[PDB]
Amino acid sequence: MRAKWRKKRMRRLKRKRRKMRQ
Amino acid sequence: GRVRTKTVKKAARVIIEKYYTRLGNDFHTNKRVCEEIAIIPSKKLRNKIAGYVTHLMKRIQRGPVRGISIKLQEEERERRDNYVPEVSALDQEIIEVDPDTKEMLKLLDFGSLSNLQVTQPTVGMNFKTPRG
Amino acid sequence: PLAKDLLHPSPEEEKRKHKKKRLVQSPNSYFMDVKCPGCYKITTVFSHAQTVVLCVGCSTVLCQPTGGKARLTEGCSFRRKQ
Amino acid sequence: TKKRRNNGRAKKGRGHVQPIRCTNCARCVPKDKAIKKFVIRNIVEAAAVRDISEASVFDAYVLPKLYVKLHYCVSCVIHSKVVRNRSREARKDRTPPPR
Amino acid sequence: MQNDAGEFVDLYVPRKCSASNRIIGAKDHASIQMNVAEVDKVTGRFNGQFKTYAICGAIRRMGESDDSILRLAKADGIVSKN
Amino acid sequence: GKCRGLRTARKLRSHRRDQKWHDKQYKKAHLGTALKANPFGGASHAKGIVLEKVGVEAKQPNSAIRKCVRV
Amino acid sequence: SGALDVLQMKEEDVLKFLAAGTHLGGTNLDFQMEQYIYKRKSDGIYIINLKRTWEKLLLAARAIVAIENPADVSVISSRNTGQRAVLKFAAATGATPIAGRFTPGTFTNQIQAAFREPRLLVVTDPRADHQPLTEASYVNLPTIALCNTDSPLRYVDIAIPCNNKGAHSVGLMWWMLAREVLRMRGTISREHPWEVMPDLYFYRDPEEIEKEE
Amino acid sequence: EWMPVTKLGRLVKDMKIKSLEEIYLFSLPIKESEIIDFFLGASLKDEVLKIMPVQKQTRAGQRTRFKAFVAIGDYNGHVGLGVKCSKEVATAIRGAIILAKLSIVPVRRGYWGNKIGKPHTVPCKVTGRCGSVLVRLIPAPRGTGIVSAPVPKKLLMMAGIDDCYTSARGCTATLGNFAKATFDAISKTYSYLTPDLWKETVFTKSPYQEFTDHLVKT
Amino acid sequence: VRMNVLADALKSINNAEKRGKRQVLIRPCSKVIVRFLTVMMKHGYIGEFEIIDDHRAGKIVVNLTGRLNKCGVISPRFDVQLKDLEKWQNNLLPSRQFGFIVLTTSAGIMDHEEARRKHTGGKILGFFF
RNA sequence: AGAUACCGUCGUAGUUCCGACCAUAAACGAUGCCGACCGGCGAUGCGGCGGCGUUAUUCCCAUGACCCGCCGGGCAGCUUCCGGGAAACCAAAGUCUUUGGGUUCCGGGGGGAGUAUGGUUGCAAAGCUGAAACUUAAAGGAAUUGACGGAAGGGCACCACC
RNA sequence: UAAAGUUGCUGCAGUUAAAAAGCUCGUAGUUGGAUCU
Repeated sequence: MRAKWRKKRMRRLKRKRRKMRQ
Repeated sequence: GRVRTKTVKKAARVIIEKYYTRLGNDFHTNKRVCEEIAIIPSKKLRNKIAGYVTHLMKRIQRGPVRGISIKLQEEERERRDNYVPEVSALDQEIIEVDPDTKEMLKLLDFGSLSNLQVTQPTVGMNFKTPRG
Repeated sequence: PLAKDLLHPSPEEEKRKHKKKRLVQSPNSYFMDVKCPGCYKITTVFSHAQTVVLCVGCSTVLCQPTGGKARLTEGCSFRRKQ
Repeated sequence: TKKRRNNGRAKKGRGHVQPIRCTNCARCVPKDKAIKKFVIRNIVEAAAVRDISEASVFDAYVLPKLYVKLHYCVSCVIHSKVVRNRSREARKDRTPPPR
Repeated sequence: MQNDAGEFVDLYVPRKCSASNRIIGAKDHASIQMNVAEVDKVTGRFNGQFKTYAICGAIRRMGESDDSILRLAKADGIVSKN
Repeated sequence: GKCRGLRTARKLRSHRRDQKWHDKQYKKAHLGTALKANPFGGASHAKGIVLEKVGVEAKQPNSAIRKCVRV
Repeated sequence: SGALDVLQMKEEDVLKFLAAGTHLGGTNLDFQMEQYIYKRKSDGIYIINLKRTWEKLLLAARAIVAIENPADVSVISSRNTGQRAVLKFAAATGATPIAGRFTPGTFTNQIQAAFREPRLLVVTDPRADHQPLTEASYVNLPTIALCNTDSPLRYVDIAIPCNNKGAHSVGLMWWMLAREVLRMRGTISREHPWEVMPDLYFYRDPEEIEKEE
Repeated sequence: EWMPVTKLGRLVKDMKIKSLEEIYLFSLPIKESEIIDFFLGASLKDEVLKIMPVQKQTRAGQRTRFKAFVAIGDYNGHVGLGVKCSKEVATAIRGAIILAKLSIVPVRRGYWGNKIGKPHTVPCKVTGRCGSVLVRLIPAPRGTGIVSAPVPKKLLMMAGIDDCYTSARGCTATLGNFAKATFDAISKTYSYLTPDLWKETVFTKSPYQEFTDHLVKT
Repeated sequence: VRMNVLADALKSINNAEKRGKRQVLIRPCSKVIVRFLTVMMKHGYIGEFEIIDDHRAGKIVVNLTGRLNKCGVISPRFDVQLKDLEKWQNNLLPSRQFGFIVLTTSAGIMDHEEARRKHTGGKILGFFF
C-alpha cells in the first residue's frame, strides 16, 4: 500500500473515531 | 568471404620472420619453399600460407609489416634514417627573436649575440578561442 | 614554498597577495601631495578618499570618491609620500 | 542512489524555478528541468520550395522561416526520442551532438 | 634498533626518502634510488663517483619527485647555484 | 559533534540518560510494562494447572504438530 | 653544469636552441613547470629558460651516465616526432629503443615476449608516453622526460623543460642528450664540435623525404 | 630446475644476493616465488586460512569457483598472505601458496618495556584496514601471548609476534578482509618511523648496480 | 569563531607534515604555542622556527623535519595528577619507547617524563610522536 | 470482461485580490552552524587594482563595450593515488583506533506506529508531544553477474522480408 | 556483567543503510583571539 494512501486511511479512521466517540 | 584466418596469417608471419631470405618472388616458388621447411598437412593450407607470403612480401617492398621482427627490416629502417644534408637546418644566418626572449638571453649572458633579429611583438592579445 | 626566504626573491609574490594575507600585513593605499595649478600649497590627500576635498585656498574639487581609489581632477600633480 | 550530480536540472543557487507546460502533454515541468529545443524550419517544405518559388510574384523572395521553441517533459522527450538513455559514463558528457 | 645489551635487533634498516625523511616500505615499488654521476672538475668526464637519492612512491605520485631531485642536486653541488 | 567542555557533565549525563530510553532492552527492563505483562511476573519458573492438551502447528517451512498444554 | 666552465652553456648551443625554437612553450602552464619558464609573451606563449633547460639536460645526462650497462637505459617515443631521434640516440649511446607503440605490460608482465627490465627510462613526452610512465611506478624505474610547459610531472623524476611539439626541437633535444652523455662517458670530446649534426635526429615528412633527394 | 626469468631471480640463483633483506631494502618487486623458496623455503609454514566458494550466475546456473586464502611465513619475522580463485580447489590452493610466498613482508618486532632479550611484540600501536575491517595491534608485556581472534592470531604467530594486544572493528566475519587487515597492520610495522630510525640512511649500491656485469654477460 | 589557537597550530603542523612540506605557517602565535613548539623541538621532532612579529599577533614559520607522525591537542585541558599520567600515556602514546604528552604545570610547560622528574601534575595540552 | 480510471465535453468548491486562521512538503544538497588547515585548472557574477591594443562619446582626460591579468567574497564545473568511504561517490562526506577546535538538534534490528492515550494548539481539517502489549530473523544500503522489460540502439538467416 | 565501539567520557553514528529541526532570531546552558619577567 502506498504510504500516503495508508496515511489517508489512518486519517479517515481517526475522523470516524472522533465522530463515533462523542 | 576471402578473409585469411589467423592460421594462414600467423604461419606466413612466422615464415617471413624466420626464412625471409629463403622466400621467392613467384607464388609457385613460395609454395615449394614453404612445403620444404614446414609440416603443412594438406595442399590447400600450404597454398594459402604461400599466397599470404606473396602478399606480405609485396607489402614488404613499400614498408615494414607490423607482426614481423626481421633483422633486415631494422637494417633497412636504420639505413633510411641515415640521411644528412650538407647544411644543418639549424644553421641559418638570421633568427627572428621576440623582445622577451631577447631579455631572457640577455639575463643569460647572451645579449651580445649578433645572429638574431628583432621581430616586432603582436599588435594585441587576441589568442584565446571564443567561448561557447 | 620556502616562506620568508631571501634566496628566492618575492617582492612580486608578496605585493600580489591580499593585504591581510601577506606575511606582515600592509595597506595597498598611500597619501599623496597634490599641487593644483591654480593653487600654491600642498594638499595631502588619501588615495582611497571618501570625501570630496577642496583646495585649502580655493573651492576647486581636488578629487571625487569612487568605489576604490579616489579619482583626481585633471592638471593636479599628485606624488605619493614615503 | 543518486543518479546525477545536478539531479537532472540546472537549479543551482536558487530555491524555486517557475514551471512551464510541456508542448506535447501539457505537463508542469521546471524551466531548468524542462528539455528545450529551438527549431528553425523553412515554412515551405523542401519538396514545395520549387512550386512556391516558381509561382512567386517577386524575384528571389527568400522564403520566411519559422522559429518554434519546444519544452518537453522527460517522459515526452524520451518517447519522442529527442533525448535517450546513455551509459553511466556517457551520461556525464554535456557536449551537444554535432550539427 | 637496539636493546639494553647493545646489539642491533632489527632484521634490516629501511631507507628513508631523501626529500621527506619517511621510511620507504618493503613493497613501495614506485620508489626509486637514482644515482647521479659525479664529473671531474677540470675535464668534465665521469670519474666513477656518484651521489644517490632515494625518492618514495608518494612523492613521485604527487609530481614532486622532479623538484625534490632538483633541490637535492642543487644542495649537492650537482646543479649550479642560480 | 558532541560537547567537549569541562563544565558539560550535566549535559552529557542528561543526554545519555534520555538516550538510554531508545535502547529497546533498557526500556523493556526499566519501564515496568514488560514485567506487568510477563505471566511469570519476573519468576524463572511457575507452577500451573493443566487445562487441556493443545496441538500447535509448526510454522510454514516445517511441518509437525507440537504437543503443548494450556496451563 | 655544477658551475663548471667546461660544462657551461656555449654560444653554439644557444643558437641551435633558438633556431629550433626550443624556448617556445605553449599557451598552458603546468603548475609544476613554473620554475622552468622565464615569462609569458603577449601572445600567450611561455618562454622556457634555456639555462634551466641546460641544467636539467646535464642532470639527465649525469643520470644516464651513472649506469654502466648502456642497454639498461630505455628510450621511448610513442609519437612519430621522436621515433627517429630515439633510434639515433640508442645507436649512439647504446641504449635500448622503444619507438612506436609501447605495449602495456612490457615492464610488468614477466611472461610477455617483449618483457624488459630497464634501470632508467627516458620518454619524449609525459602526455604521449604516459603508459611507460605509469608502468615505471611498478618496477622502481626512474624516469627522464622532455617536458613542455603543460606537461604533467607525475612519475617524472628528471624533467627537461623544452618544446617537445616541434620536430626540430625534439630532434635537437635528443641530439644534445646523446652528445652530453657521450661527452661525460669519455667518448668524443668537448674540444671540438661533434661530427653528427641534429638534422640526422629530426623527423621528416615523407613528402619532404621525396622532395629533398 | 629453476630457470630465473627476472634479473632479481638470476642474481638470487647465483648467490649474489646474500639475504632477503637486500631485496626489501631496495623494495624490489618479487615476481618469482622460487626466490622466496630459496631464501626461506626450509622454515616457511603455509596454512589454508579458508576455502570460499563464489558463484557467478549465467544463462544456465551458477559457475562456481573456489577462492583459497593461505597464510604463510616462518615464525621469525616473515609472513605473507595470498588469495587465489580458481575452478578447482587444489589449483586454487597451489596459486594461493605461490601468492602468499610472493607477498611475504618483513616484520619489525619491538619491546613493550625494558629491552632485555630478543624483541617479542609489535614496536608500537599499528592499525591496518581492509574494506571496513580495522585491526589494531598494541604492544604487550612479555609472556602475554596473542590476545586476538583466531584469524589474526594465525598471522601474528606466523610473523613471530609472541605477545600482542588486538582490537578489531567492522565486519570481521568476512575472513578475507579480517586477514588482509591484520596483514596490513603487520606490514606497517617497518613503515612506522620511530626515533631510533632517525639516523641518516647510508645508501648502498642496489643489486642491479652491484652485479651489473654478471647480468650483462648473461 | 576560533578557540584554542594551539589546536589550530597543531592541526596545521600535522597537515603540513603529512603532505611532506618543509615549512609550515602558523597564525596566530602565542606563548603556549611557542612553549609547545620548544618542547617538540628539544626532542628533535620539528626543528628551528621563526617568530614573525607583526604588531597584532605574531606568526610562526616552523621548519619541518619529517620525524613527526602526529601532533595533537587534548581539549578540554583535563587536570592530570601523577597517578593518571600512566593511563593518559597508555591512551595517547603509540609506545612506551617514544612519544610525549605535554602538560602545563606550575613549573612550566613540559613533557610527561619531565613532569614525573619534578613530581608535578597539571593540565594536559596535547601530545606528539 | 469490468473502469468506479487513464482519454473527451461540460463543470462546483477552488485557482485571483483584501483581512483573519493553519504551520505542513521528496520544505532536498535526502548533507546543522561557526573556525583552522589540506591539490591543480578553466570559466562565470559582483567589487576593486593594474595593463599593449580595438571601438563610442563624432573634440583633451574620464567614462562605457571589448582584450590580458591580479585580489576578495559568491553560484558552480572539470580534474587529481590529498585523504576518506560498504561502495556509489565526496576537495568534502578529508585532516578518525596516529580516535578530543566550539556548540545545537537527533538515530539505536524490522513491524505494531507516528498508532493508542494524556496534554496542548486550531473554527475545522488537523499540528506539536507521543507509547505499550504483541509479532518477527531478518528488513535494509551499495555494488556484481544473470534473467526479464508493452526501454533505446544495432547485426544476422529466402526455416525473415523485398 | 563482559562480549556491546549495539548508549560510545575514553569511544559510535546521522548524503543513500535508523537519523540534521522548513528557516532565521534569541535568554539560560556550553565555549570563547593576542598580550603583563
